[PDB]
Amino acid sequence: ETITVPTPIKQIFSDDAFAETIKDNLKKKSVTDAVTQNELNSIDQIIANNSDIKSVQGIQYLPNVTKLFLNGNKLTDIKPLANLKNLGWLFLDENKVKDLSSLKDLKKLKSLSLEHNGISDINGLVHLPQLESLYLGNNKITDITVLSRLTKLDTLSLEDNQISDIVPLAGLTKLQNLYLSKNHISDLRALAGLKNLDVLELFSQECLNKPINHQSNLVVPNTVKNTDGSLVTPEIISDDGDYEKPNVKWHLPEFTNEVSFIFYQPVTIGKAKARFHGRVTQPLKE
Amino acid sequence: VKLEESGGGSVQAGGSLRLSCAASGHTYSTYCMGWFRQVPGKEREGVARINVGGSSTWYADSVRDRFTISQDNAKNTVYLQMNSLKLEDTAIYYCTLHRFCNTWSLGTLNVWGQGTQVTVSS
Repeated sequence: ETITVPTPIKQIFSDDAFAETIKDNLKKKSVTDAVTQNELNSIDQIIANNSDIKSVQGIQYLPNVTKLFLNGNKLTDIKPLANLKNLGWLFLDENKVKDLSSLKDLKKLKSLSLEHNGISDINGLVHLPQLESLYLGNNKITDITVLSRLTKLDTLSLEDNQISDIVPLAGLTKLQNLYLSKNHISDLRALAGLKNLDVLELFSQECLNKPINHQSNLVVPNTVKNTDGSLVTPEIISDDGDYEKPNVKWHLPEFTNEVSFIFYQPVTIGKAKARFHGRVTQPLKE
Repeated sequence: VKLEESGGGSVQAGGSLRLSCAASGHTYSTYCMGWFRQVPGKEREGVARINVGGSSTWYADSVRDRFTISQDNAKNTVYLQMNSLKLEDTAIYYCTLHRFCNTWSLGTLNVWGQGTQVTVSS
C-alpha cells in the first residue's frame, strides 16, 4: 500500500496519538504537514510505548519498519500490521490484542512480546515457526499445543498463565531460557529433554486436583512429578495431614471445602538450575 | 530497579581495567546485565552481557578475546575484566539491564546506569 501523492500526516494516521508519533519520528513540525511515500519508506523503527495509541491505522504504508515498540497503549486490533513484511521485533505488552492470526505472514519476525493482553488463544502463532523469542507472560493461556511447531525458539516466557499441560514443549530442544512460573504445572517430564536450557523458572505453581468426596480418612495420591517421573515429597501439608508415599493422608472428622499441600524441589536441566515450587489443592465434595 | 556502577579509570594502552555493576531493588529471579559503551556524540553499542542466574554470555566482536564478564549472583553484581586495552576502547561504559537477554541487546527497553568513564592513553 502506498500514498500516490504527498498527504497530511493526520489524514493517513487516524489516531491522534499515532499521528504525533509519526510526526516526531520524521522530525516534522505538525501533523498537518505533508508526508511523502519515500519518507514513510524511510521509517525503520517506531518507539511509541505508553503513548495512548488506540489504533495504528496508516502503519500499512510503512513497508520497511523492522522494530516496533508499542507497549502500554490501547490497541485492540493489529490488522494494519499484517503486511509489514520486514518486521523483525514487535513489542505489544499491556494492550488488549487477541488477533494473533493477523501476524501470520510476518515471516521475518524473530521476537514477539504480548504480555498482559488477556490472551487465551495462541493458535495463530503456528504460522510463525521462525520465531526466536516469544513473551506471553501474564495472560490466560491454557493450551500451548501449537508451540510444538516453534522449533527455533530459544527464549520463551509463559509465566503467569493457566497452563498445566506442557507436553507441547517437549521437543523444543533449542530452548535456552524458559519462564514457566505461576502456572498449574505438576509434571516436569516434558522438560526432561531440554538439554540446552540455561535459565528455567518454575516458581509458584497452583496445581488443582479434580474434586473428590470428603471422607473422615482421606487418601489422595501425590501426582507431582520430577523430570524422571519420581514423585516430589510434600514439605507442608494442611489440616495436620501426613505423607505416606505415594499418598497424602488426612483425618477430617468435619467436612472442609478443601485440603492442600506444598512442595519444593530443586531441579537441574542442562545448565539450568530451577526451583519447582507449588501448592496442590484438593477440593472436596460434601 | 537501580544500577550501581564502580571501577573504570585511566590506563595506558595494553593495560587492564575492571568495571563492576550491582543491581538492587526489585530484581527478577534471573535477568540480563552488562555494559554498553558510547563515545560522546557517537552511537552507543553493546559490549558484554551475562544472564545473572544463568551462565550465558555475549561479547561484541571487538572485545571478545580481551574482555571477560562474570557474575556474583548472590551479590547481584557483574564484573567486566578488560585486558589488552586499546585506544578504541575509550568511552563511557553504561551498566544496563533487561529481564531477557535477547531484548537487552536492543538497548531501547533497558534500565540504564549513569555511566563510568574508561580512558585508554598511549
